[PDB]
Amino acid sequence: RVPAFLSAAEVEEHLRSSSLLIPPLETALANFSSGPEGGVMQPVRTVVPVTKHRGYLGVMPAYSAAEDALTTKLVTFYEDRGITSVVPSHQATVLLFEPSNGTLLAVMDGNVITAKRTAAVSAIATKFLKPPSSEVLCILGAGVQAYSHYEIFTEQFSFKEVRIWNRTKENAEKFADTVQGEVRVCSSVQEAVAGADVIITVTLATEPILFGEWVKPGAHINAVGASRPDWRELDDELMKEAVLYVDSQEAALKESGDVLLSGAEIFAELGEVIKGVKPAHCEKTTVFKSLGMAVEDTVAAKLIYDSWSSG
Amino acid sequence: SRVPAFLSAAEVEEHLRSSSLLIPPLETALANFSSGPEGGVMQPVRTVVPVTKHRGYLGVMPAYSAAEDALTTKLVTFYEDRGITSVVPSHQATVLLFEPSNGTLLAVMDGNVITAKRTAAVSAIATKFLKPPSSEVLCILGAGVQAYSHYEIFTEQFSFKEVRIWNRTKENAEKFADTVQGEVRVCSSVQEAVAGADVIITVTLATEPILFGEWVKPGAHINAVGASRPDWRELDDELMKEAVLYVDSQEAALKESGDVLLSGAEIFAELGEVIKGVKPAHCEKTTVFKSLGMAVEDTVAAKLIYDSWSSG
Ligand SMILES: NC(=O)C1=CN([C@@H]2O[C@H](COP(=O)(O)OP(=O)(O)OC[C@H]3O[C@@H](n4cnc5c(N)ncnc54)[C@@H](OP(=O)(O)O)[C@@H]3O)[C@@H](O)[C@H]2O)C=CC1
Ligand SMILES: NC(=O)C1=CN([C@@H]2O[C@H](COP(=O)(O)OP(=O)(O)OC[C@H]3O[C@@H](n4cnc5c(N)ncnc54)[C@@H](OP(=O)(O)O)[C@@H]3O)[C@H](O)[C@@H]2O)C=CC1
Repeated sequence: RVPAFLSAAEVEEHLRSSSLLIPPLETALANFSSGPEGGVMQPVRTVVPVTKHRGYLGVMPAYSAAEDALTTKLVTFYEDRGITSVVPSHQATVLLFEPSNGTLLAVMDGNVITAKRTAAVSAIATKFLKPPSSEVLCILGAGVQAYSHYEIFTEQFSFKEVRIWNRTKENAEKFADTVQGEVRVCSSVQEAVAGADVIITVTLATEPILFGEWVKPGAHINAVGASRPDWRELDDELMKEAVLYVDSQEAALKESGDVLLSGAEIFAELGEVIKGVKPAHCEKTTVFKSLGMAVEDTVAAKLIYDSWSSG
Repeated sequence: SRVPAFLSAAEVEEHLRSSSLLIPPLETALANFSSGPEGGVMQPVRTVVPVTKHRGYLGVMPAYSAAEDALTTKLVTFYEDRGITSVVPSHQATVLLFEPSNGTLLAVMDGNVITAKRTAAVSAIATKFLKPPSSEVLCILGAGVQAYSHYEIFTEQFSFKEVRIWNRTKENAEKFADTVQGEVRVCSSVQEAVAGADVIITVTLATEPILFGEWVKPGAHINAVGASRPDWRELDDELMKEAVLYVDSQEAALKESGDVLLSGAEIFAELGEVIKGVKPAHCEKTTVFKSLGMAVEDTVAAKLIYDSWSSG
């Protein structure tokens, strides 16, 4: 018995659509937030800073009884060293084990899983915290997460207008050119968020790039970047003013610079909202701080492995 | 990007073969780990995911060591004992090695042999530092994977006039004595096994104390390898209370060692500290080395083998 290897291509083929991840993900998020009865054993992510290379190794193990899946995702991301750069990308790989045996069943690309699963979770949050009538969508960033998010948002919702802003203008244009559907390339984040109902922040910025003073009251913001406790994408007033929702409180309190450096108070976990124990103040300016959780990779890894296994 | 290389258990055995050769690089790693930040080792405490409905555990052990510039993560799975029903093997491990600068997963390799040898080597290091000044009788409690690896390196590293073994299941202690090279006295009770023993090795999956201080010869050195969970024990309160306690990692012991926690024993020092000389080795006193296993120990191993492998 040797572990099977699933290429990125083989994964894209058994996952195929991230909008299909929504249901199993809503379940996982709810189960994760329903404490022990939820069946998910997820310790907070551990990060190993590889300081001499300005990078980080993240390990995300999880067991979920509901679908009886035992996995662990390992990720590596290296700091932006400035605009002309040249940095190595986010890299992930997921390992799936036999829950009863402990045998390593498969090692698979985690890049597409990470792309698709993060976008799906943001979509779930948006479908819950998005305000009454919700016309304009704004995306800050133009990397892997930008595309995955755009893909599922245009599929799951209907925006009269979609905007994008990127520190490097040429990439925001490349984005608008390669994506299906029209997108307005903006030259400043304040122009991009001007009157925006839903905003998505997926950058590698360490200092605030979105200031609450530019945000339209009641807008929902998916804060996906800044997964270190000394990095920020949002301002103190945005963090101050808005009703804060996260995927995991323990994770936020350990990894979100935006939550920590601002001293904002966590209102609830997305899982709580999904199940109904916490209210969705979608009429108020909301912020969903996403850090990523092991169980989210578990449900995906599982789905894929079964699909793969079927042949 | 690169497709990760896969190293089978057999290929690991081929590129890694006398656990004795791991001793030097391991002493370095242990010293570096205990020399704080200057040591270059970034090792957060092991995280364990209990897989409750299967009575098992998933352990993740990531680490970066600048000295040898290696970035790895070992993933382990072990299931509580059940007797004959126990799953087989009880421990499964796999190590992943990454390119420290780009983050690319260079290789996924069997971790079973690494775990077996790495652990035995570390216990050997502790024993070589901690053992009484006339150490003649060796006693092993247990007869599984760790018992063999420990036996192998202890016989090669040290000179005992006598070696003893005790195992809950007598038939396996006998199978052990018959399979191993060199003579071993199979004992019918732990108390008989440790009677007058200078160095003791406990490598069982017991959750309740099996070794009581009352049977221990004053000055004996004990390598406490099992009971890696914070509600498992192998040693009793008297042994834990009267002995000078040494561990591999304080943070790890205070989080995972039931023996340390349930007894409320006070950690005297880290093995890394004594290796470097910052802490004393009270080898004339009854000592206990609580081993939990550390990621960096798998790091140095994984690296050594990956280099040998990509060479020839
Ligand atoms: N410190 C570290 O770096 C590491 C520690 N370990 C630990 O070392 C231990 C042994 O590992 P390994 O040899 O691979 O596992 P094995 O499955 O090979 O263990 C076999 C041993 O378990 C013993 N045993 C099980 N239950 C009991 C019991 N309740 N009381 C008396 N003895 C019992 C004996 O079982 P039986 O009666 O059926 O023969 C047998 O000798 C475990 O605690 C393991 O987690 C492992 C790796 C590293
Ligand atoms: N919530 C979660 O589960 C997850 C959160 N994350 C987070 O999402 C983010 C984006 O990830 P991903 O898209 O995969 O990574 P990418 O490498 O694809 O990020 C590209 C983006 O980084 C932006 N960026 C980089 N540096 C700066 C800067 N300092 N300030 C302004 N923007 C900058 C833009 O760079 P440029 O101008 O050079 O094009 C570009 O839009 C964070 O980096 C982070 O890892 C990631 C995965 C999951």
